[PDB]
Amino acid sequence: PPLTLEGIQDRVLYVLKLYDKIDPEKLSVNSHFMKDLGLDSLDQVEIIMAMEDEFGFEIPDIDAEKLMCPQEIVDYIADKKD
Amino acid sequence: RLHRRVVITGIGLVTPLGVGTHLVWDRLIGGESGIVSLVGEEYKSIPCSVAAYVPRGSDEGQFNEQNFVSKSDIKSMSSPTIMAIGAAELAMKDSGWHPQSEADQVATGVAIGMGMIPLEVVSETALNFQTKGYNKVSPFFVPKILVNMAAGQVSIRYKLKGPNHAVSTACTTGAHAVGDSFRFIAHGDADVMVAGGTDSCISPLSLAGFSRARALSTNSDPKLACRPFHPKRDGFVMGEGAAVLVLEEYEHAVQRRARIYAEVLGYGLSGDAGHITAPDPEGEGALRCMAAALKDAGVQPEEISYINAHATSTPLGDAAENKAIKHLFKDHAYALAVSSTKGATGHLLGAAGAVEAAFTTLACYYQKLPPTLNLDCSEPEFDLNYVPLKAQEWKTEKRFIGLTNSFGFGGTNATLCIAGL
Amino acid sequence: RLHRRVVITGIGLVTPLGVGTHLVWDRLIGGESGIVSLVGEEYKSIPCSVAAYVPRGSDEGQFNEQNFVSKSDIKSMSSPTIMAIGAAELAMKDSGWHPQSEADQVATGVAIGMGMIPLEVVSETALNFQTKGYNKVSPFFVPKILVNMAAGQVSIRYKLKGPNHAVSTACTTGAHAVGDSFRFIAHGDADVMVAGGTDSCISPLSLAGFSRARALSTNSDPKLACRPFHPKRDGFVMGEGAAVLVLEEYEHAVQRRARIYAEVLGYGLSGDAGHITAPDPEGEGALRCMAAALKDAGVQPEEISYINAHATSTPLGDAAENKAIKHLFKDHAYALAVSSTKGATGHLLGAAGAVEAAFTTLACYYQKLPPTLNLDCSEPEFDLNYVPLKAQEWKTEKRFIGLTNSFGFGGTNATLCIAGL
Ligand SMILES: *[C@@H](CCCCC)CC(=O)NCCNC(=O)CCNC(=O)[C@H](O)C(C)(C)COP(*)(=O)O
Repeated sequence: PPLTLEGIQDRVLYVLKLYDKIDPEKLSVNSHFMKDLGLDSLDQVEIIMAMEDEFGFEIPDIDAEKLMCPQEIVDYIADKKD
Repeated sequence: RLHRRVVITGIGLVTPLGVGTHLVWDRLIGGESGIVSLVGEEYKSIPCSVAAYVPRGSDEGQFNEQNFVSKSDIKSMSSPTIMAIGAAELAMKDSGWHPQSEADQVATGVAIGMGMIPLEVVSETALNFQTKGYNKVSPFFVPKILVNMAAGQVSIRYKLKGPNHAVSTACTTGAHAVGDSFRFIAHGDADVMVAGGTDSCISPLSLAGFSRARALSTNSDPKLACRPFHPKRDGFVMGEGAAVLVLEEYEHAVQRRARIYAEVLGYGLSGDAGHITAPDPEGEGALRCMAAALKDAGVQPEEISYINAHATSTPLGDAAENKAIKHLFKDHAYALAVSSTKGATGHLLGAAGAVEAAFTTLACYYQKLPPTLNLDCSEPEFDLNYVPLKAQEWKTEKRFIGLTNSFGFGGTNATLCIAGL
Repeated sequence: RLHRRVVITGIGLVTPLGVGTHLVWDRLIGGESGIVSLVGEEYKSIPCSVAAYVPRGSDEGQFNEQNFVSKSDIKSMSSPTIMAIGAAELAMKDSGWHPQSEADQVATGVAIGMGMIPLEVVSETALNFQTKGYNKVSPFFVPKILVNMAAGQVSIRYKLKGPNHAVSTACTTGAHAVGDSFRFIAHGDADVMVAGGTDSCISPLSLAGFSRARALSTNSDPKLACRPFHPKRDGFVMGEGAAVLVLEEYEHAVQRRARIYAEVLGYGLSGDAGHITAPDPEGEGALRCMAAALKDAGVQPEEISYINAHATSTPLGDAAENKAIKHLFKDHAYALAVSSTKGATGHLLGAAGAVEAAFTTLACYYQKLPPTLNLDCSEPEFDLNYVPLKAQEWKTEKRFIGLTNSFGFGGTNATLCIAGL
């Protein structure tokens, strides 16, 4: 079996909690990056680069512009498995 | 005569529409564009695939470096420097000002900026230093990466020994060059200023850098990629070019029997001071800048009839500018025209503000408004006259007054107020 | 129309002499220097072997990035930007100006330039893009090479919504930043301007570039390498730093009970139009811009009593400046004092003009003149008072008025006229 979703979700959160600009106690799974956490586009680009390393594949820019919350990253990540 | 009047007497254009004042204007009015597909092996990795290049060659309206700079100079100077010298030669020829007397040379200054250094020269020299040693670095290396080298060469070549002022404000360089020149002439420091901007930094590395910042169209179709005010706008398209304006004190121009295009009335600047990336969605900064220009010019919002908008086909950018226009002009917003020429030329970075000053100037001389290209479809929020698709005549019987806006990264805003005589 | 007076109310210094207004001045007057030996394998194979660095650490007078910027910010932005934020924090704290009201924020602008982009970030990103591809390129790449990022960051942190004006003119950046700010305030565009320069581009590649252009002292000994006006001067020493000045309209400063250092009287600019690197051998250009500054200030040459010279320890450069001073000031050249502080700080490039504006300001405030270091003797052509070796008290029978000069590549000249109250 390749991946769990409870498990790719632990990794998205792991990574976000590593990111210095996110404050760990505001970071929920559905918190918007810009609206709640107060990031900007350039910061979000850094987040998807960190995701690219963590799961070892390339996310195209078109698809990365969409991912505005952790939950949304999980679902896109999940597309490879079931 | 503490605050004189200032007019524009000369325009020099090297753009992706081609070269020369008449020609570039005609193609602009006719709805032409210089946006093309990227045609390189090294461009495939990057999600941008379009840009606007100056056409090179010896046909009419094509840029021929040889007509402006010697074969030795081409090697020692960057692409943007050469374009600036060319645009300046054309601008002064268009002005008829060739100062030979000492009095005229000290009364003539230069203000030509470059928005960005060409990254490729830095990277190639860096690699050459790493692998071939110290003795392989060119001595022309540092001169080729300095921002004021354009102004330097113009100053030497045409004997301009008045105020020298290179400004580098990234996307607002050209606007600052013209506004500051206006102020210097109005203040008494110079009688003539040769002012504008240049940028030629289309390369894999810079497109990569801008793509990474989410700045550029990913749209593959060169015809559609740049569409200010349109619903599917997805980033700007990088262009290259230079534009130079000869500014001149009114009485000085009259006495020498110069052809005057337009009068510079005002200059305004502000900063958003919110976030470095996004504009203020309400456009409070753009509003304040425009208002400051109007105050400088001693004009009420109801006298403005045209606006060359900074709109670069960005979602948040075009919406902010639009909001600012509506809040400042109120009911008079529906009486004026607004157009972005960026669909034709692309975003010329450092030169953007000088080329659009040129276009607003010519819009004054003739009463002809260049179209916003590709604007086939429009959202309800954008309900003004954006001169969609086709140019419009604008024969007000009253005096024709335009604004041209330049917004840059960091939240810096600039506005020039330009008027038919 | 009107003319409002402009004063300096805040100074922020990040220099090779250390950090903080009192401390840096005390070291400067005491004859200290920040010029040190280059150390490292990456600097072998370069003819130059000295430089002047900002001392880093946690002791008093050392620069600590962490006291000014957050940990997130440190990775995001360049070394010059961080120094500029530092100098600006210190300058505004020294000014006591914290705009809270909207009206005070729109009254307050920024003008902080950068002389040159740091070549190392370009080379490292370039190699990273070649090796590892587009997806490994930082999105902060383009922000880190833009000149107005400093101004942007300051503007955001202190809520400065007035005129924003970054400029990059290589070695004259700091002077233009202060002069233009003066003009903006005098004209009514702002009540307060935070102005200055930053440069931190000491790197193997840039030292290589300057060495190759024959620009740098090859002398191996940091104690002797930089010697303005001296017979054995052989090139300048590259330094790093930032300086920020808070400028302010006179009545605004008085009414808010600010401590005023000095008054800005005048600004002049000129072009040599001789040649690119070579200064005008007679100093025609330097003379014209000094005279332009005096005219702007409504002051006769005989009222000037001190000059902070641009002299950077070059053969032709120091001689040109010296000639211009003798021709402009005539007999009164022997009554005034001239000093170059470049022996102490090295050549701070973009920041050179802002730091020397600070020093001229403090000279007025303390009626004390900093020494030209290493000037153990002098040739007959150099027969003025260059304040050799030791500080001198400034004594004059009227108002204390100084000039500070900044000359840049391409023959751009700037002069500021500064006076005690
Ligand atoms: C010129 C310098 C080049 C840009 C450096 C990256 C600046 C310029 O053209 N000024 C701004 C005019 N456009 C705007 O107002 C930009 C609007 N911002 C955007 O939509 C950008 O594409 C983003 C930075 C991606 C928005 O960021 P996130 O969505 O917050």
